[PDB]
Amino acid sequence: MISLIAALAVDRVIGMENAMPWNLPADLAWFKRNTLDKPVIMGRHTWESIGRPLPGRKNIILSSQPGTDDRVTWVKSVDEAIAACGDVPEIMVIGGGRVYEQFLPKAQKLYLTHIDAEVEGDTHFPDYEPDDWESVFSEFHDADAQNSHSYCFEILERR
Ligand SMILES: Nc1nc(=O)c2nc(CNc3ccc(C(=O)N[C@@H](CCC(=O)O)C(=O)O)cc3)cnc2[nH]1
Ligand SMILES: [Ca+2]
Ligand SMILES: [Cl-]
Ligand SMILES: [Cl-]
Ligand SMILES: [Cl-]
Repeated sequence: MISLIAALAVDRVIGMENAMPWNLPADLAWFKRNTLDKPVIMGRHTWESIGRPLPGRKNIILSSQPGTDDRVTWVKSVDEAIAACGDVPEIMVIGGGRVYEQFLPKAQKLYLTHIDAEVEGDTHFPDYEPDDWESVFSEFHDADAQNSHSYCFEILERR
């Protein structure tokens, strides 16, 4: 099964010209909880944003240009990315925009963090149809001493 995991500001904003203007360690802990010991597929801009390989996960970079880091796996097609995951119960697609757009039709599950932030977006999560998805988990949190915005965790399963 292929799953997508993303953090969405209002209007499904996922990326901006520069780093996103929030500080959400609790969302990064949720990201880690749901990706640990699973292969993760990402695009090159997300790879640069993270800075280093994500620990405890097989890091696969989908890109048309050859790779510039030996600590991860570089693939050039969606099918090569999936084959590089081997035989695993769940593949995690972690963005960004174009990578979400390519993997959404194959995905059966979405892990979404909805962030109460009004920002002008550079890239957006795909306009999925909520009629077509079933929320099986939702958990709301206010901003606090460590987290700058209110956020809601959601898991959605393809109806
Ligand atoms: N829910 C969600 N939130 C995100 O911030 C997110 N970010 C990306 C792309 N960007 C990033 C940026 C940083 C890290 C990261 O550093 N994660 C660490 C935990 C952070 C920490 O320990 O300080 C990890 O080990 O997973 C992951 C993805 C893709 N899907 C997401 N999904
Ligand atoms: Ca429900
Ligand atoms: Cl968590
Ligand atoms: Cl990307
Ligand atoms: Cl629902």
